[PDB]
Amino acid sequence: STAGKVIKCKAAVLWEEKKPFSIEEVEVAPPKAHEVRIKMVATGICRSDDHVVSGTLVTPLPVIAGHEAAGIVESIGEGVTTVRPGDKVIPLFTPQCGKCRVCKHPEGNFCLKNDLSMPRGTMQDGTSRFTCRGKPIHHFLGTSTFSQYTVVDEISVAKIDAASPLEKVCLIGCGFSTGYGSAVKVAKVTQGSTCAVFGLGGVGLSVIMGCKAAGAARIIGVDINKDKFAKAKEVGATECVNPQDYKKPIQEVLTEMSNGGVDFSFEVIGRLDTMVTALSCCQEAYGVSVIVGVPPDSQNLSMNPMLLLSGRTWKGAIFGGFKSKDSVPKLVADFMAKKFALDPLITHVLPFEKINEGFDLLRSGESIRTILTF
Amino acid sequence: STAGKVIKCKAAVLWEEKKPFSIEEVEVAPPKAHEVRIKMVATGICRSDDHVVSGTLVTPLPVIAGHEAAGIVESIGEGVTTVRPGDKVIPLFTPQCGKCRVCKHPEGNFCLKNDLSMPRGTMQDGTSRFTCRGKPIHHFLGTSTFSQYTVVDEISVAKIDAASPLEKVCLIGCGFSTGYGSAVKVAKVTQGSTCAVFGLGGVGLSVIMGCKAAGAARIIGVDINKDKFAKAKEVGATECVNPQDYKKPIQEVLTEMSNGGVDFSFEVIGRLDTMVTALSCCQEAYGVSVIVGVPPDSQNLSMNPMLLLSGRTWKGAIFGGFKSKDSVPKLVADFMAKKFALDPLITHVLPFEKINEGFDLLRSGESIRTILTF
Ligand SMILES: [Zn+2]
Ligand SMILES: [Zn+2]
Ligand SMILES: [Zn+2]
Ligand SMILES: [Zn+2]
Repeated sequence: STAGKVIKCKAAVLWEEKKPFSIEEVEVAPPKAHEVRIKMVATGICRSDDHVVSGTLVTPLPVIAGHEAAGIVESIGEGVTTVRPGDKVIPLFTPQCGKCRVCKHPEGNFCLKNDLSMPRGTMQDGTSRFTCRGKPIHHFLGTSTFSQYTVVDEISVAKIDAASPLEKVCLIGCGFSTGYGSAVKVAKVTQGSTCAVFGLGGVGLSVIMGCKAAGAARIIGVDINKDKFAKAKEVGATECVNPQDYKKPIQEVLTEMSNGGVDFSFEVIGRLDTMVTALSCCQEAYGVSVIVGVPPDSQNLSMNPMLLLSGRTWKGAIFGGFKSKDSVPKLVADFMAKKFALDPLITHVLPFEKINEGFDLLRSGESIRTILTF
Repeated sequence: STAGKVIKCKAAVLWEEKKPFSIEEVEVAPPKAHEVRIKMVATGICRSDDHVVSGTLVTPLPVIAGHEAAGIVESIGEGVTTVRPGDKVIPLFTPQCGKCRVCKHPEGNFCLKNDLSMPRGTMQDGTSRFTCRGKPIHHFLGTSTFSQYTVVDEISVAKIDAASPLEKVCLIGCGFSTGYGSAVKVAKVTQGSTCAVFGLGGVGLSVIMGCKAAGAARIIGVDINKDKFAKAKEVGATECVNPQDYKKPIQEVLTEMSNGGVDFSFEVIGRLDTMVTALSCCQEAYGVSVIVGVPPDSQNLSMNPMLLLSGRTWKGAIFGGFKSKDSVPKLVADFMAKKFALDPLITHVLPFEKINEGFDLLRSGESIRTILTF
């Protein structure tokens, strides 16, 4: 029906930095070899999408952003074996080629085919599948989910359970997996341990979820906005701390609370000060601190290497350390097995055409997560 | 014969910062409960001992320094079970009490009974076993090995193989274990991996030894002094790099050499610049960088947390991450089993009374290691 031909549909185009998204009629070309064309069903609004708007995540413009989504396969290009028309799917902003030294490494997941390190804003073949009135439009992280239809490389898509609620599991595309994996995969939280989570937005709640899944005995949420405490406790926080409530530095408060430091700490916020606070507040001999995000325009931080010499470990990761094509279907199956809940993370749902209102919600701090529906 | 009574012997006392060691007649009290009096046989001169002299490692003065040594047990206090008179022993500057949360942790080794974090310069009981003309003299890290006789807490001494050459195995007391463990225990170097070692002094050579023991396929020594290259290759370096030979930054040279980053890097030097270089030069997705030492007066370093967000791990450790009382006898047995050589690390041997000449050798860079013999 549409296979093999151009699809005319709507997409949200960002023509220039620091502008609202423009809803436009675009033409989406059919998939070439080893490409997959997908009809979007739902897409989440992530901070990283806002970083494109601000000019802080530098990627070629004009662009179709969006990287956290789920949809249904409309058609497949020549030689595609891992998905078929009609399959439910989640685009992978961190690809899993299976061939490169990172994909072949037991602990690596940042596949060398990614479009994040040096963004080209294209398909793997160096071209674009999008045009708006004959003007080419860039891809974003090989996903481009702010469109009714997108085309992705086979290495950037994963087949998921056909019974999945796509309006919920789209979170596995970025925010949930990123926080959850940071606990379960990167830190490797252990049973009965004490965890501290700095930032109680959607990613921080996902870290709490992971700490709970791993059986942490204490999970201390830290945030200056006390209206985030209720949800943090719902999803597994055992106590919450507001640093503004105190006369002493937060790392001291946490060190005293945990009888000499936490087992695992997580910095979600992206703030250089809490990155060092989170490191300092873990036990000096065996503590592990994980950086879950860094704003793309971050300056250097200043820290004393003596924090590490005692035996601390400091690490970061993309996409929760998950090998993406392997892990996403497993995470969906975990959701389908009722291992964890996704509803507490969803605070707003809007039709796709209201994408700008959704970004206002993001920017004001009012939403944990907004899902856009097609 | 001497058991139960004061021993008059010689020791090297540091009366004040920035002075030569003074050879003095001291009185060494007999061991109280759970203490061990040891006749020294050999002691190494370590950079950390020099840091006491400079005032950069702050510990109470006057003091008997020295922490890297081997000797024979002269007598034991009440209730001592782990050593007996006549046993060969190595004092442990990082104690292993066996009871604290760190000693009970599978990956911790910086026992909470250490005298490093907040030095008191005493025995565990808050007193000193040393006097010089009735003036009390401080202990150092619960060891104080720059004396013909010392008294240590039972938790700070390990029994070793009775056939051990003490003039060699004293290196297991600090320098060798610190570098070797950093590779084998902290980094956990894997077979066929590529390693980069920044600094080719005694500790760096020990890291190379560990990388070799673990079966690294490539071990790249990095140092601006090219006269250290010969020994680095003898002990396992596959190539050596002098950053002064290059027009481009060293991390780029290493990244290009290792086809996109090393598996493991080690900063030995203690320099804030190479700490960040060593981190940067490991593979961005799965690289591990280990800080093996930090000068005790180090200022803050400046680094971009984006280095970690891709998947790097940064860690440090004391005493090579070894639980000390467990590991030291195993390391001696490994030496007695001819698993590794210690001779390449020993460049100078002097009688104890020539301790000041040995520190001149250390300060000039002329020695890899000097051993002082009694
Ligand atoms: Zn790959
Ligand atoms: Zn995202
Ligand atoms: Zn202990
Ligand atoms: Zn030492």
